[PDB]
Amino acid sequence: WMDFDDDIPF
Amino acid sequence: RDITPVNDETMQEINTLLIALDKTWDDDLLPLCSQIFRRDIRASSELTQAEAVKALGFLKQKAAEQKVAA
Repeated sequence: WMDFDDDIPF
Repeated sequence: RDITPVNDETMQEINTLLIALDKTWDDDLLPLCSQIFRRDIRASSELTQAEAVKALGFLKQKAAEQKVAA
């Protein structure tokens, strides 16, 4: 799953 | 597990980084928290403290990694 430890764009 | 609501000090740290990143609750962070935590979160105050600490870590990574382009 996507979580806040991932390299997510913002 | 712990559903203690987000406290004011943590909220203020989050608000500070949102401003620095030129991002907002309505446009950016409330949608992402809703997706990551798989629940409808309509206001910043609805986060639990445990949720907010994870969001804060993420924002710190974003603010530390690179300059905010104009």
